[PDB]
Amino acid sequence: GIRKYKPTTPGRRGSSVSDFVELTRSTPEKSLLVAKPKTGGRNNTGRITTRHIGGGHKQAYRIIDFKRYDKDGVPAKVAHIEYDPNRTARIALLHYADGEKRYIIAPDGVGQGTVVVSGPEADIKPGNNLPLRNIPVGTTVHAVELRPGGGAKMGRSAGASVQLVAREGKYATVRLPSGEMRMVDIRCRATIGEVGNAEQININWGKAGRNRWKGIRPTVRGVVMNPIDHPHGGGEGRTSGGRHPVSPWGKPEGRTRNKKKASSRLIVRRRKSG
Amino acid sequence: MKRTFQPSNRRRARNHGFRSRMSTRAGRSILAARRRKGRVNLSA
RNA sequence: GUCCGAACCCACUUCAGUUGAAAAUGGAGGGGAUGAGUUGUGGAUAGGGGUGAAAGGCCAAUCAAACACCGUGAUAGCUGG
RNA sequence: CAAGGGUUCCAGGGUCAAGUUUGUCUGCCCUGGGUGAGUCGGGUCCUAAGGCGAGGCCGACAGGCGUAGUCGAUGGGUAACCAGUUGAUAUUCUGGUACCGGCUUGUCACCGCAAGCUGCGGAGGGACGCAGUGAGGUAGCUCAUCCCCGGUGAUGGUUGUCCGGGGCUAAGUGUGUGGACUGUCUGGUAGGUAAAUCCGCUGGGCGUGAAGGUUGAGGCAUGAUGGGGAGCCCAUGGUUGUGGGUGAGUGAGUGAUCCUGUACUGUCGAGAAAAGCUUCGUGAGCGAGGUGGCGGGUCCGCCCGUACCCUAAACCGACACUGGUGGAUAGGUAGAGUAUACCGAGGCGAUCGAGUGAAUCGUGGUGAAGGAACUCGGCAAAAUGCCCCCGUAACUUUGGGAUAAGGGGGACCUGAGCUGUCGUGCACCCGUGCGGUGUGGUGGCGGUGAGGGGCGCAGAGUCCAGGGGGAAACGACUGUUUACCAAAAACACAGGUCCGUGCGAAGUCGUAAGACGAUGUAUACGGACUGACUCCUGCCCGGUGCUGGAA
RNA sequence: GUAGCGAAAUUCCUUGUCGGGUAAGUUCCGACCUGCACGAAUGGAGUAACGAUUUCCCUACUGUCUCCACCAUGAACUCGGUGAAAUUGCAUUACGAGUAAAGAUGCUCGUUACGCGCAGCAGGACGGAAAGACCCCGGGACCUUUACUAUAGUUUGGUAUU
Ligand SMILES: CON(C)Cc1ccc(O)c2c1C[C@H]1C[C@H]3[C@H](N(C)C)C(O)=C(C(N)=O)C(=O)[C@@]3(O)C(O)=C1C2=O
Ligand SMILES: [Mg+2]
Ligand SMILES: [Mg+2]
Ligand SMILES: [Mg+2]
Ligand SMILES: [Mg+2]
Ligand SMILES: [Mg+2]
Ligand SMILES: [Mg+2]
Ligand SMILES: [Mg+2]
Ligand SMILES: [Mg+2]
Ligand SMILES: [Mg+2]
Ligand SMILES: [Mg+2]
Ligand SMILES: [Mg+2]
Ligand SMILES: [Mg+2]
Ligand SMILES: [Mg+2]
Ligand SMILES: [Mg+2]
Ligand SMILES: [Mg+2]
Ligand SMILES: [Mg+2]
Ligand SMILES: [Mg+2]
Ligand SMILES: [Mg+2]
Ligand SMILES: [Mg+2]
Ligand SMILES: [Mg+2]
Ligand SMILES: [Mg+2]
Ligand SMILES: [Mg+2]
Ligand SMILES: [Mg+2]
Ligand SMILES: [Mg+2]
Ligand SMILES: [Mg+2]
Ligand SMILES: [Mg+2]
Ligand SMILES: [Mg+2]
Ligand SMILES: [Mg+2]
Ligand SMILES: [Mg+2]
Ligand SMILES: [Mg+2]
Ligand SMILES: [Mg+2]
Ligand SMILES: [Mg+2]
Ligand SMILES: [Mg+2]
Ligand SMILES: [Mg+2]
Ligand SMILES: [Mg+2]
Ligand SMILES: [Mg+2]
Ligand SMILES: [Mg+2]
Ligand SMILES: [Mg+2]
Ligand SMILES: [Mg+2]
Ligand SMILES: [Mg+2]
Ligand SMILES: [Mg+2]
Ligand SMILES: [Mg+2]
Ligand SMILES: [Mg+2]
Ligand SMILES: [Mg+2]
Ligand SMILES: [Mg+2]
Ligand SMILES: [Mg+2]
Ligand SMILES: [Mg+2]
Ligand SMILES: [Mg+2]
Ligand SMILES: [Mg+2]
Ligand SMILES: [Mg+2]
Ligand SMILES: [Mg+2]
Ligand SMILES: [Mg+2]
Ligand SMILES: [Mg+2]
Ligand SMILES: [Mg+2]
Ligand SMILES: [Mg+2]
Ligand SMILES: [Mg+2]
Ligand SMILES: [Mg+2]
Ligand SMILES: [Mg+2]
Ligand SMILES: [Mg+2]
Ligand SMILES: [Mg+2]
Ligand SMILES: [Mg+2]
Ligand SMILES: [Mg+2]
Ligand SMILES: [Mg+2]
Ligand SMILES: [Mg+2]
Ligand SMILES: [Mg+2]
Ligand SMILES: [Mg+2]
Ligand SMILES: [Mg+2]
Ligand SMILES: [Mg+2]
Ligand SMILES: [Mg+2]
Ligand SMILES: [Mg+2]
Ligand SMILES: [Mg+2]
Ligand SMILES: [Mg+2]
Ligand SMILES: [Mg+2]
Ligand SMILES: [Mg+2]
Ligand SMILES: [Mg+2]
Ligand SMILES: [Mg+2]
Ligand SMILES: [Mg+2]
Ligand SMILES: [Mg+2]
Ligand SMILES: [Mg+2]
Ligand SMILES: [Mg+2]
Ligand SMILES: [Mg+2]
Ligand SMILES: [Mg+2]
Ligand SMILES: [Mg+2]
Ligand SMILES: [Mg+2]
Ligand SMILES: [Mg+2]
Ligand SMILES: [Mg+2]
Ligand SMILES: [Mg+2]
Ligand SMILES: [Mg+2]
Ligand SMILES: [Mg+2]
Ligand SMILES: [Mg+2]
Ligand SMILES: [Mg+2]
Ligand SMILES: [Mg+2]
Ligand SMILES: [Mg+2]
Ligand SMILES: [Mg+2]
Ligand SMILES: [Mg+2]
Ligand SMILES: [Mg+2]
Ligand SMILES: [Mg+2]
Ligand SMILES: [Mg+2]
Ligand SMILES: [Mg+2]
Ligand SMILES: [Mg+2]
Ligand SMILES: [Mg+2]
Ligand SMILES: [Mg+2]
Ligand SMILES: [Mg+2]
Ligand SMILES: [Mg+2]
Ligand SMILES: [Mg+2]
Ligand SMILES: [Mg+2]
Ligand SMILES: [Mg+2]
Ligand SMILES: [Mg+2]
Ligand SMILES: [Mg+2]
Ligand SMILES: [Mg+2]
Ligand SMILES: [Mg+2]
Repeated sequence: GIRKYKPTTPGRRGSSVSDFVELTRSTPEKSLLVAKPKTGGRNNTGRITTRHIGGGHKQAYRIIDFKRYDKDGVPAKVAHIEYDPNRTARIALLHYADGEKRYIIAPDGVGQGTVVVSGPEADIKPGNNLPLRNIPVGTTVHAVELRPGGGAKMGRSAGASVQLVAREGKYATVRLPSGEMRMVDIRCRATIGEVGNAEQININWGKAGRNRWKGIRPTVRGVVMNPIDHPHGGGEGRTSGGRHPVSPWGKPEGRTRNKKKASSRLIVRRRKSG
Repeated sequence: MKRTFQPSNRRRARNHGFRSRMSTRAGRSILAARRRKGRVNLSA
């Protein structure tokens, strides 16, 4: 859930924080961590390619199993539910019944002690992983593979959810959390249930410092720049862009998806609109 | 106040050292040009 | 990213300096001082490029396009000789 | 000390130059000399960021990137301390006492498809945040009628506790007090690149309700019959050191930034890597029936640095420049304090002077009466200032506003009782031979003190140390910015909305490969504008742009 | 052009008008609307808290002032030592009224003035320092756009790969 902070100080006034009720362990599994040095948004050429990235608390990467099909038929106990700084979801530490320990995105509702499993003959329970041909139509899943064997790629963030709506032929139709209707191979795997920590979006950070140690550098809007720095720059006093809205590199606002690629597998566009 | 030159032998050797100059073809041509001029110090 | 306040970091006011002690400081006060803090070492990004909590700021004491060399004895209906 | 400098260090000779003056002097000149490590700091070991990169992929050429690897400290790993000595060196030399790795040797014990060694990896371990409180200690400090070594005072007193000084010793080893850690015995086993008897995951039996075992803050013992430590000696030699003459080592108070301690508690923002190390096997070779273990002895232990300056006259600033320069140590009294005042350890008197009541400029000081009449403006200054106690408004997002405002007390003498701690001692549990425990002690030291009293103009008596209240505009806020005329109402900001993006994402760097985005997956990411919060955010799609459509 | 707001960081006229504050208020705070030329995310109107921000007022307080005086100091000043600097066509370099490239130490007519120093003050030498930074003319640079001509990129179809 969310715990609201009291307005003792400014910057703490309207802010809030998760209460971490679902965490059962305040430390990570040492054998599943790797170093994750920060990039600062810099390319292999050393230049900033993604802006507004830098600083923040040090983090260690947790190795998450997005495949789950190399342990088919081996039951696992959910040993722990714990915090992952690298994502908005929680991670379930699983003890497979052969000694192997692993991490998964924690599905909503699963807790310490429940038994997960993978395979075509796996039971339909949240946390179980099955092929889409075996997942029944109308099921809410997550961690969905685009291409069979490629690993989980869709529906992974906190509260994410994918709806399996049809299984015609060798394609399964899924509604993604964007609302877009997509066709994927029936052999693609998916995990039953939706992602937990669904209420994290309501967190009010209330403080520039909290994003600063979340790793977000300040954002300078282009309209207060100089004309050399941004197409919106220039002007005496406060102005608009002096033109239609554009990117810092002069690209006008508009659709940017490549119209010729895997569009033959997209049923309907996300339809954000308004 | 704090001035422009703040010495550091390791940084100097990594920047203008002989091996640094030999690493790239521009630096090798610089060494050749200094040899033609007759400098006693080909590099730092 | 609480309060008062040393170190530390800053640079609001004033006076002095302004062929200075100093090519930006000193005296007296002043802001921050557990934080978006400060600092050491090493490293990365390079010139129509970098970086910029954005002032066209900064990039080796003069940056609306660094410095060095070269084209080069550039050109100048202009000034001087 | 580090960085940086590079002989400036020491001794002797010198006074052209240099030194903002002089100079017999010097960080200057000349000559000679000076830096000693198995343990200190680096290398021989390990990796981070990052660099390079066999093949390789990419690119007209030049080149870009990157695999296997290989480098790269600012981190990990790693065995020594005290004393003494020189004109110049010292965890380096010398003395004393240790430790580590080799080689070799003596002795005891043990192995044998089946020793071992070396490679190779598995696992364990190394291995990690921030904030805070408390407890047990020690360093240090203070005091002393106690112990030592002195003193008996130029001027009234000063032979009793009156005055001055001192009251010390390391690493290592042993011990095991606090504290901490820890059930035990077998079985199985989809995993750990090849394997595993070492790990992981699981099944049983038994199991104190802790008891042993393991560990190790300090203490004690040892190291240490040693080392260090004052004034008395025929004498020394007269700014000197020699041989004897070293005397003491107790107790209490106070108390850390250190130790237990990566402890404990809280907490979200969720806090390197690799090797050494322990153990496990064997995807490799070596290797003989020879090795590997435990106490004892001999020899071997490499390279670089080591002088000197270093909050500076030696470094960065052209200077022997009121500037800048990272880290460690940092005592006493007053004090909350690392502020400030005066002092200690120790170091300095500053690198032109001597005078002289000129105007004037700078820097401080005081001021009658008035009190902002000054002035663009209360600019500058003054006042206020500390602790304890009382008390405190509009408004408010209920947190604030607030140190609001506005008051009282403070130091000195004496001092009843109350307390912290120790104490010879009483009895007692004693597992005693425990390095203990609970009662319990006239007292010492320290803290606190109701009341009573003294003196002065003045008791936060010096230094130090908010003025306050009312109202409006702007920005919510803490922050950021024009290094060197603008710190702001500008930027950022948390929050908000819109647009893009289904992942080889969009976007961005690049010719490309690639890379960032992200080891992220629409509760995400990128772009745009707005800028906490409250109440709201109207009408217009004709123009331009965007989106869709295609007669 | 709605809510709201309005002589406002926006109001030219303008010190608008009225009201408050002062003995006196072009500023200030509250109103009016006649909005030269407010207005709703380039957000509208508010807002506790915050501010080395801007503005007005009260109090305290003072050398800010009436109106300055005095004290001590680092320079100044004298002596000894050491010893620069910018500047410089020249020199035995007065004033007055004139005159002249229209602002004279230097020319005219007059007036005054013994030679040389020391400490001072700043009216002039159109004083020194910087080949005016304003203006114009020539050149350049960067910036902008529905200026021109091109181009990376993005996109269309053909064709090769097929
Ligand atoms: C308010 O009107 N007053 C009368 C003017 C003025 C007033 C106060 C100032 O403080 C300055 C100025 C003029 C500007 C001129 C600037 C100019 N530059 C911007 C191109 C220039 O050309 C030089 C220069 N180095 O030649 C400068 O000095 C300059 O940069 C500068 O600093 C200035 C000032 O300081
Ligand atoms: Mg491990
Ligand atoms: Mg590169
Ligand atoms: Mg951004
Ligand atoms: Mg992240
Ligand atoms: Mg601007
Ligand atoms: Mg542009
Ligand atoms: Mg613009
Ligand atoms: Mg405008
Ligand atoms: Mg420099
Ligand atoms: Mg604070
Ligand atoms: Mg400093
Ligand atoms: Mg300033
Ligand atoms: Mg001045
Ligand atoms: Mg503050
Ligand atoms: Mg570099
Ligand atoms: Mg501008
Ligand atoms: Mg510069
Ligand atoms: Mg150019
Ligand atoms: Mg630029
Ligand atoms: Mg030519
Ligand atoms: Mg010419
Ligand atoms: Mg001319
Ligand atoms: Mg040296
Ligand atoms: Mg010499
Ligand atoms: Mg020398
Ligand atoms: Mg010397
Ligand atoms: Mg001399
Ligand atoms: Mg001499
Ligand atoms: Mg000498
Ligand atoms: Mg090696
Ligand atoms: Mg690397
Ligand atoms: Mg090659
Ligand atoms: Mg290696
Ligand atoms: Mg190395
Ligand atoms: Mg010495
Ligand atoms: Mg020694
Ligand atoms: Mg020795
Ligand atoms: Mg390992
Ligand atoms: Mg870790
Ligand atoms: Mg006497
Ligand atoms: Mg004593
Ligand atoms: Mg196995
Ligand atoms: Mg295997
Ligand atoms: Mg204590
Ligand atoms: Mg040495
Ligand atoms: Mg030394
Ligand atoms: Mg020193
Ligand atoms: Mg100095
Ligand atoms: Mg120097
Ligand atoms: Mg005290
Ligand atoms: Mg002090
Ligand atoms: Mg002394
Ligand atoms: Mg000294
Ligand atoms: Mg000097
Ligand atoms: Mg005089
Ligand atoms: Mg005064
Ligand atoms: Mg008096
Ligand atoms: Mg007076
Ligand atoms: Mg008076
Ligand atoms: Mg008064
Ligand atoms: Mg007045
Ligand atoms: Mg007046
Ligand atoms: Mg003032
Ligand atoms: Mg004052
Ligand atoms: Mg209060
Ligand atoms: Mg008060
Ligand atoms: Mg009393
Ligand atoms: Mg008083
Ligand atoms: Mg005080
Ligand atoms: Mg108003
Ligand atoms: Mg106003
Ligand atoms: Mg602000
Ligand atoms: Mg704001
Ligand atoms: Mg601020
Ligand atoms: Mg900054
Ligand atoms: Mg400035
Ligand atoms: Mg945002
Ligand atoms: Mg892309
Ligand atoms: Mg990537
Ligand atoms: Mg804005
Ligand atoms: Mg239309
Ligand atoms: Mg329209
Ligand atoms: Mg269209
Ligand atoms: Mg008016
Ligand atoms: Mg007006
Ligand atoms: Mg009026
Ligand atoms: Mg609107
Ligand atoms: Mg608008
Ligand atoms: Mg507007
Ligand atoms: Mg606004
Ligand atoms: Mg507003
Ligand atoms: Mg307000
Ligand atoms: Mg301010
Ligand atoms: Mg008044
Ligand atoms: Mg004087
Ligand atoms: Mg003289
Ligand atoms: Mg005339
Ligand atoms: Mg005349
Ligand atoms: Mg005349
Ligand atoms: Mg004449
Ligand atoms: Mg004179
Ligand atoms: Mg004079
Ligand atoms: Mg004059
Ligand atoms: Mg002039
Ligand atoms: Mg000119
Ligand atoms: Mg100029
Ligand atoms: Mg000028
Ligand atoms: Mg032009
Ligand atoms: Mg230019
Ligand atoms: Mg085509
Ligand atoms: Mg085609």
